[PDB]
Amino acid sequence: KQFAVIGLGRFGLAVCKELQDSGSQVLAVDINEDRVKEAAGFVSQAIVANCTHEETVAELKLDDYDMVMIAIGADVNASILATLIAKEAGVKSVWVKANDRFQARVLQKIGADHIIMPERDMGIRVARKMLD
Amino acid sequence: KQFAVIGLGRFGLAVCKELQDSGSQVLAVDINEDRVKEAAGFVSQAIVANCTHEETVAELKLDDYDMVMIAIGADVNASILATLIAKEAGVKSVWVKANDRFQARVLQKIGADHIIMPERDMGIRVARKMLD
Amino acid sequence: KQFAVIGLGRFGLAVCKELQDSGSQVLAVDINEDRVKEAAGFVSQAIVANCTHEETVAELKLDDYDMVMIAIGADVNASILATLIAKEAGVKSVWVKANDRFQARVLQKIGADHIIMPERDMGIRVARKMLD
Amino acid sequence: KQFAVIGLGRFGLAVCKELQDSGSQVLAVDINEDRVKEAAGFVSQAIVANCTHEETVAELKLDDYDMVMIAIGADVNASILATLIAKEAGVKSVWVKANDRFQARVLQKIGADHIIMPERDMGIRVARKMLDK
Amino acid sequence: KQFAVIGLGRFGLAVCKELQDSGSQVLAVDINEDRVKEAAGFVSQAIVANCTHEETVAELKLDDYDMVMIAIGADVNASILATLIAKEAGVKSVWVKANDRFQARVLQKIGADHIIMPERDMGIRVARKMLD
Amino acid sequence: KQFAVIGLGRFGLAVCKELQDSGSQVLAVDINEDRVKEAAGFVSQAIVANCTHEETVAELKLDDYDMVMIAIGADVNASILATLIAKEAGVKSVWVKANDRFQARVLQKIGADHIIMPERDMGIRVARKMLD
Amino acid sequence: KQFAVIGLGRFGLAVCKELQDSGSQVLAVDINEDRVKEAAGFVSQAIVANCTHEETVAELKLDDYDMVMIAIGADVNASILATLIAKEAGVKSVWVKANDRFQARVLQKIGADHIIMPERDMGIRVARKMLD
Amino acid sequence: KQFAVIGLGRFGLAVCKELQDSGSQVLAVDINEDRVKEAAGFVSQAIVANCTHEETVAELKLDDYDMVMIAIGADVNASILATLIAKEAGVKSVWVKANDRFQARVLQKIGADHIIMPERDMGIRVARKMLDK
Ligand SMILES: Nc1ncnc2c1ncn2[C@@H]1O[C@H](COP(=O)(O)OP(=O)(O)O)[C@@H](O)[C@H]1O
Ligand SMILES: Nc1ncnc2c1ncn2[C@@H]1O[C@H](COP(=O)(O)OP(=O)(O)O)[C@@H](O)[C@H]1O
Ligand SMILES: Nc1ncnc2c1ncn2[C@@H]1O[C@H](COP(=O)(O)OP(=O)(O)O)[C@@H](O)[C@H]1O
Ligand SMILES: Nc1ncnc2c1ncn2[C@@H]1O[C@H](COP(=O)(O)OP(=O)(O)O)[C@@H](O)[C@H]1O
Ligand SMILES: Nc1ncnc2c1ncn2[C@@H]1O[C@H](COP(=O)(O)OP(=O)(O)O)[C@@H](O)[C@H]1O
Ligand SMILES: Nc1ncnc2c1ncn2[C@@H]1O[C@H](COP(=O)(O)OP(=O)(O)O)[C@@H](O)[C@H]1O
Ligand SMILES: Nc1ncnc2c1ncn2[C@@H]1O[C@H](COP(=O)(O)OP(=O)(O)O)[C@@H](O)[C@H]1O
Ligand SMILES: Nc1ncnc2c1ncn2[C@@H]1O[C@H](COP(=O)(O)OP(=O)(O)O)[C@@H](O)[C@H]1O
Ligand SMILES: [Mg+2]
Ligand SMILES: [Mg+2]
Ligand SMILES: [Mg+2]
Ligand SMILES: [Mg+2]
Ligand SMILES: [Mg+2]
Ligand SMILES: [Mg+2]
Ligand SMILES: [Mg+2]
Ligand SMILES: [Mg+2]
Repeated sequence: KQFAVIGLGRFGLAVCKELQDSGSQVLAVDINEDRVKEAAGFVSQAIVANCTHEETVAELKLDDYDMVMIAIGADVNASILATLIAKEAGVKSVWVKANDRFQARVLQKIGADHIIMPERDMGIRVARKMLD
Repeated sequence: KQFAVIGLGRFGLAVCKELQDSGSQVLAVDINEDRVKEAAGFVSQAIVANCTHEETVAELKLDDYDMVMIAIGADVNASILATLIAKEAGVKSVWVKANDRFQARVLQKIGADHIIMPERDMGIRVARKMLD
Repeated sequence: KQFAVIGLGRFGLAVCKELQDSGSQVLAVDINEDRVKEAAGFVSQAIVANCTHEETVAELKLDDYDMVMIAIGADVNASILATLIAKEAGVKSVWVKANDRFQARVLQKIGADHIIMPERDMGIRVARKMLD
Repeated sequence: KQFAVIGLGRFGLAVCKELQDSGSQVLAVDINEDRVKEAAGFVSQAIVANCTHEETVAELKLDDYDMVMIAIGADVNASILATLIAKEAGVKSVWVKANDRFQARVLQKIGADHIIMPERDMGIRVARKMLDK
Repeated sequence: KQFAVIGLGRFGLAVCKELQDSGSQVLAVDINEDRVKEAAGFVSQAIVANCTHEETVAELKLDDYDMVMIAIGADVNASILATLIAKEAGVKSVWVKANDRFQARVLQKIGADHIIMPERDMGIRVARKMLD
Repeated sequence: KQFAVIGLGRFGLAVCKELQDSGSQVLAVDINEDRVKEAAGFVSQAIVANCTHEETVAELKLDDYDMVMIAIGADVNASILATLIAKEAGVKSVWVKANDRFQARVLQKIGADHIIMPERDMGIRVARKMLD
Repeated sequence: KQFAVIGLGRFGLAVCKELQDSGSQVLAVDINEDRVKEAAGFVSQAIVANCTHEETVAELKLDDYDMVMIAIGADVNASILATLIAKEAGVKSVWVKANDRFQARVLQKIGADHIIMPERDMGIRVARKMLD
Repeated sequence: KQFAVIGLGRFGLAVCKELQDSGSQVLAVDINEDRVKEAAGFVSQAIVANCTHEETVAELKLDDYDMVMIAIGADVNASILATLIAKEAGVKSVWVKANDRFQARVLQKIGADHIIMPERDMGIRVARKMLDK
């Protein structure tokens, strides 16, 4: 029912668009004000914040959210540190988007419940679409 | 049951791996010899070729393959050129991976039959997966 | 007659100077404010704008003008994007300068109405001039 | 009608293709062998040579040719040097392609009879086509 | 006194040369072979290995060593992965070199016992030397 | 005591913060205005200047300061140039940060009094620290 | 007695300084204002002008000057064009500095009386000083 | 007399040709094999080597040659490193080419014996020659 999306790039904005269209509460958070404004029309609440900051994550009651999506791709350290801070905050399920295999390995060892690699996973999906 | 995959990045090798795992015969083509070498381990046949060159595509006989997947991600110019050359060669079905919506619309004008945007499509898929 | 010329390099400023000398009112658009300044001296109206942006092109009201000339030479990606946005804007006639045969074919697929290859067309003209 | 084209670029090939179709003899010269092979099937004679080499220009006997077209654009210094050597060789009329206004100013002082600026010249022609279309 | 040093850059080789001069057993591990050859003259044992490989770290048997120094600076992700792999292997104390504050905070969160930032720490020590 | 620190990277700002915390007046000089602003909060006086410029250094009056620390790390040419200009300006004690053994020897020839290698010296220090 | 120097780079300024020491009138002219100010204290008259401008060269009566030195190095086209304009200006003796062998070929044919190639010419003398 | 010239640009190849034309044996060293091949035509021995590397310079035995000319122009870092390594090797006389006054002063501190500025010294000579003195 209630979801949080951290990082509002192309991937995260798509997650927010689908989640809200399905009829759920989505807290969209991105350090960049332009993307938060872009996603403000779609999501229930759009907040400009740095999720690498521990006190900001404490203030945003992410432990109350059923699922938290971390969609930071460019800076691997940002995604790893956001995952660590979210896990320390008490978030039970953390979904993290990873662009590289080393990042996926690190995130798996940290404790992310779901690691999403968009290029490989769509590779498999479109291969299955081509087969049938 | 014969497919051609152009570009052997994370998406292209994932489509090849899945297509060859499902029994189909894949021709992997890329300009980077390292990725052609790593794909040649499992693909039916792997070729180091430039797919933006008209005569090279004629040598590859891409018109024989029922589906041609173009997975050139970083070089949008190369992706557009490869789609144009494949369409003018006589390929019935051309699937193209596009990074952004503008490239997707240009590819729609070119004649690409299926256009895959990995980030947005994974956003939609992951949102549906988290919903239920 | 109202004309819009996008890109003010050697070809774009030559088309504007000819169009305005012939008594026509031309709009000169370029991202380089330096080149917009020379045009503003003799051009009915000169604007510093990015013509690959959909909202910017909507602001320019290019659909009012009879013909839109896109003279972006070095950046082929910008030329393709500008032609696509102009066609999507709703301009009746688009003339695009293309420095490559492949770019010309892509622009034909996009929807450009007249495509000028200055080097090849000038070569044909010079050959005809020497013959006669 | 006997012509010579030096520099088989995009501009150079366009001149070579149009000249042969009418039925005039064309000599195509380019330093790069690959471009010479491209015009080999579109000209009377295609020769790989360096046209800034003074002795080579003498061997080609460019003074026999009615018109010579120098179509070197990327290196401004070669086009200026080739123009001077062609003029010293005794060629009556030399047509030179200039990409920049600074290059065209030098070529006028050098003695080129016709300076072609494809971007500026096609800009005027295209605008006149827009006027009456 | 038995030590292990991972990464044989300028910093790592300096820790290996001081440790060997003081008379203690040092294991020098580096992915690059010629740096291993450079350090082989000093250390008791120099091994060319990849320390982001779990099985390789298991074969190296690092839990015997009193202290393990991870001195990988250029790629932050490799340093984080090696640190967490060594922690999972059962190393009692892990000392990690960090070049950035983001890397240092990530390493602090993942469980590094000592984080060394050579620029900041040497800055403090040099200022103290200047004072007296 | 008055100290001048040139270059405000990780090493230079650490020396300034340590020097100023002990009651000494520090002059912080850098070409990057962002780091000069960051240092200006706690540094007695901060100046945006190019210290390879010999006329600029005369304006800074570096001859007055007891010790001049040059902490230019990435630009080695700027490091030797600043050391040379400081020596020619009549500075009694010049401390220079060097990133390589070859740069250190050139700085010794120039006239630097103390040369600090952050990676090598901190490596020796941590090697001693683990032993004891 | 009376000389003119066009271009006040490192080479041109060196000519002006030595010419003044022998008690000769020198007209130092350069497009860049800063370089003219440097030679203002070393020449009889220092003028900021563009010597590529034909009318400007007409005003600066260079035909009265015994020798004119063109010392433009970076832009090959300016030195060639300035040399020609000086020839129509009536300058009997024109000395031109050339940095490349191809430029020295053009300058010889256009009529430069003396072509100076500082690297090649200094190469010959330094060898002679080494021999004796 | 045996000379060593490091760097085979315009200045370096001009010094080698004059030193070999005067009957002396020159060792031309450069990292660019293309320029080493050009010098190998007339110099006694030409070697492709990196002269900022201590072991490489020890292999060249530069201490044998009485004069070593370092003619690295664009890379000031390489010029300074080569001067330092040649001086440490034990070369009695090191001549270095410098582009600016700051590089020249650094090379003076390094230990270069003669420092040549091509532009400034050529300007001085051109002034003297125009003065006809
Ligand atoms: N510390 C952070 N806190 C919150 N959002 C962040 C943080 N760091 C980056 N982001 C956001 O995550 C988004 C994902 O970035 P990225 O994957 O590079 O998408 P894009 O390639 O479109 O920029 C960025 O737009 C950025 O604004
Ligand atoms: N003209 C071309 N012809 C064939 N393959 C190409 C061409 N241009 C790029 N490629 C390949 O397409 C692959 C996908 O590109 P890229 O997205 O950069 O890789 P990744 O998916 O790893 O990010 C690259 O590995 C590249 O080698
Ligand atoms: N997105 C854009 N919108 C408008 N003008 C553009 C855009 N991108 C490039 N231009 C301009 O279009 C012109 C293309 O000409 P170009 O070939 O770059 O220069 P020239 O013809 O002078 O050699 C330039 O003035 C360039 O700045
Ligand atoms: N010295 C020379 N003699 C003869 N031909 C030359 C010489 N230098 C250049 N050329 C030719 O002139 C042609 C000009 O091509 P150009 O259009 O400038 O190349 P590009 O299309 O890469 O810009 C080149 O194809 C080149 O082969
Ligand atoms: N996966 C790995 N396993 C072991 N050693 C590694 C690994 N990755 C990098 N290294 C080593 O760590 C060292 C880090 O040194 P670095 O700080 O990069 O020195 P420099 O900055 O001079 O390159 C490198 O010498 C490299 O060989
Ligand atoms: N010529 C110069 N004059 C003054 N400061 C300089 C000069 N060149 C570089 N610096 C400064 O020295 C600082 C240290 O450089 P660098 O090592 O690149 O940064 P960091 O130490 O943060 O990695 C830089 O912040 C830079 O602004
Ligand atoms: N058209 C011109 N008229 C006068 N002086 C010029 C002109 N073009 C260049 N110069 C000057 O000629 C000098 C030659 O400098 P040059 O060696 O080309 O460049 P740099 O100063 O970067 O070394 C410069 O001081 C430059 O300002
Ligand atoms: N580390 C090095 N060891 C030996 N030779 C070098 C080194 N670095 C540069 N050189 C050579 O010094 C020569 C000086 O060339 P440069 O001055 O850049 O070109 P030019 O002399 O044509 O202006 C270059 O040809 C280069 O190959
Ligand atoms: Mg994104
Ligand atoms: Mg990919
Ligand atoms: Mg143009
Ligand atoms: Mg061409
Ligand atoms: Mg290192
Ligand atoms: Mg630093
Ligand atoms: Mg200069
Ligand atoms: Mg040189």
